[PDB]
Amino acid sequence: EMEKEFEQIDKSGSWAAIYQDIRHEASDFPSRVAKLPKNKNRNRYRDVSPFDHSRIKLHQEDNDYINASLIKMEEAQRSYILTQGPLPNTVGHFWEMVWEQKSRGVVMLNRVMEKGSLKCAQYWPQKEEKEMIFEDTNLKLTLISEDIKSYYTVRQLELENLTTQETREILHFHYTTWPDFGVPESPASFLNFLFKVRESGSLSPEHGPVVVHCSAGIGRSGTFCLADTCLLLMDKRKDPSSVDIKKVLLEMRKFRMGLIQTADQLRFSYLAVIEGAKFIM
Ligand SMILES: CNCc1cccc(Cl)c1
Repeated sequence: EMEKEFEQIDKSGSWAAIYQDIRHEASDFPSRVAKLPKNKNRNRYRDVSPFDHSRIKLHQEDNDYINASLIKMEEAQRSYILTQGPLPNTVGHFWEMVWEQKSRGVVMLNRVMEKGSLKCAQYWPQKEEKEMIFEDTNLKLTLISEDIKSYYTVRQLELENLTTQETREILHFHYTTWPDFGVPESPASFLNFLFKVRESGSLSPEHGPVVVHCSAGIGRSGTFCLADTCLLLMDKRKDPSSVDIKKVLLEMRKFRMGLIQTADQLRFSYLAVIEGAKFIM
């Protein structure tokens, strides 16, 4: 059981060591499309690339590339698209992907500015009466409503395909209180946020996969889909303590490199799952 595994690693301070075994065991697949010179300005970080086998393809004949990966967790019946925070030049591609994949929710785990630098383009409207038009992908985005709470904001957005005049409602779940350095002290507000995303229907199989991002789409984004998947597995299995968080992480790393960036994020993931396990129990 992971509660006991937690105490062992914690009392022995072995988090950096566990984390290095995961780094060592992790899959390595080609990412040739990401490294093409025509895609250099579609990547926020030169060392964070989608694998060719799991990459999301845009339906535009010109250049189908976006820094985004489909993570398919077969046993849990959960899919996620993990992507980087959009760049000034990829905001149109981002919304095209949301449209093409029939996503119902976008989960954002960063602030636009952190540590005095921009981590993400402002890719949604700030006011009802000032909609955004993405001329390159022929989409219009309107803010419908905004519910600001202490730890997160939920926004209802309307996405309109200007080509076909179809409209969809998108929910934007913005976790606003992840600290600039390290991880939250307590996983309580992160769990509350994760249960709010679940309650919306955004993670349900009747929609396309949820889009999850932070700045690179590997660290905080990783923690989100690791916690969700592990809790769902502990609710599906005969024996919930058969769920090994290290195994689940390695399965997710087949689909996108580098998920969980630090030993601190790994510790936090255990804590979130343990406490989320305490919940529902
Ligand atoms: C939802 N996962 C928590 C858990 C742990 C152990 C047993 C059950 Cl039914 C659920």
